[PDB]
Amino acid sequence: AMKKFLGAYQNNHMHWVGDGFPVYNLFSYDRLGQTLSPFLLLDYAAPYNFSPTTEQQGVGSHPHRGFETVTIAYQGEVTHKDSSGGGGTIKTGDVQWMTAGAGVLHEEFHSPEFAEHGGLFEMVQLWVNLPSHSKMTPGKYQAIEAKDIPDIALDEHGSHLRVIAGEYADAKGAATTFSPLNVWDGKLVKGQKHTLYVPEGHTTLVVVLEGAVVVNDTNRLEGKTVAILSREGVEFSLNAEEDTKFLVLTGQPLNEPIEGYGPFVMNTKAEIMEAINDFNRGKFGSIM
Ligand SMILES: [Mg+2]
Ligand SMILES: [Mg+2]
Ligand SMILES: [Mn+2]
Repeated sequence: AMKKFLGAYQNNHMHWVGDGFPVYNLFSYDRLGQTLSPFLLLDYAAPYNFSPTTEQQGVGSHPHRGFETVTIAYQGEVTHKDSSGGGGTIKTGDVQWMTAGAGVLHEEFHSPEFAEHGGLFEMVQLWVNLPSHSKMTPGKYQAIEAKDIPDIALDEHGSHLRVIAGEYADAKGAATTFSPLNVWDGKLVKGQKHTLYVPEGHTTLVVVLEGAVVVNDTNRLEGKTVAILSREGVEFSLNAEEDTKFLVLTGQPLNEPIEGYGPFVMNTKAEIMEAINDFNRGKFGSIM
């Protein structure tokens, strides 16, 4: 059966994460909760011009525990570094699927190369929740280069879909996951229609970053919008009215409690108290 369109949320109000990430929060667990499971947050840095600088623009040392952060670079580049010495550089087209797990302390900022040359910066940061049993696993990185992400042509006019996680058209996602979920991104060219198939019972979010696309022939979505489709059903259609940059996020709902506070997302208030205590007492370390 067809998934039904339930509603949509458009945000045109930008806020700054540090001095390097001018983002539009498209969804948060704090407002929609379990409806988004397993997804927790989506921040979109729409194209923003940064002139050349000697400074490090971005966000300084901060902690995470209990979930994963996925950084997708569209224009410009992001360098990240943790206290454990690790980190790396996310170039245009690359993805970092970082599992914070038991904990990480890191900084995220424009790469030195991007800082030196300047230009438009565009990225998405998506937070993905972990099942309770997986939340305290050791933190780890998945640095995925643009050339390793399967890219599926949806038509003969330039529409495409990248399988960042999950599976589409027998193509396997580049990032491994702790629960069944899909993260697909791409571009739908004006005047082309596409039917997508999603697993029955999965949360299904259609994120329109830029452009205009009609869902199931009757609901038009503009840029900076997230649409929520019904969990019941396996298919929906997208028909572009303009060249559209999109994400499709689906996943098996975790059906576990969500207790969040700042950059910590756990299952209970007691676990949040432990995270606060661990961080405030300096147990996450420091970045030199
Ligand atoms: Mg096709
Ligand atoms: Mg430094
Ligand atoms: Mn972070």
